Amino acid sequence: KVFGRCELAAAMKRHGLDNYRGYSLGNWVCAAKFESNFNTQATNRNTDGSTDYGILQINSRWWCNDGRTPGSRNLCNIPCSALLSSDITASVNCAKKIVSDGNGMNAWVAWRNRCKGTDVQAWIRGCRL
Repeated sequence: KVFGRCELAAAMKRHGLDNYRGYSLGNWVCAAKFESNFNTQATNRNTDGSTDYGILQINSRWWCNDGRTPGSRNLCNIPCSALLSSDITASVNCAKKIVSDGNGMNAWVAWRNRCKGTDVQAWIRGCRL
């Protein structure tokens, strides 16, 4: 499913991402915008044969099992397909582990290149408080 901006902000807020590890909600919404265009079904293959899954494009090389990334790790202990559900719970819980892993949100290349150091609060203006 394709989330609307404010709908996703609300779902993410409800799942505890607002200021998770010091990253305000705008950061997560911006990251989702540029990783997946708010589409829970987004997949993208990487050059190394791993694949990114879901609304935050979580990579099978470390974080989930898709059965076709030899050497993969599955740190979130989930099948990668659970990251494609219209329920973002699995994506959010795995994202919490990722952002705690020491590199913070720099683990998302699109956040680093397109959200970091911008006015991310603009991504939540108009949502209900």
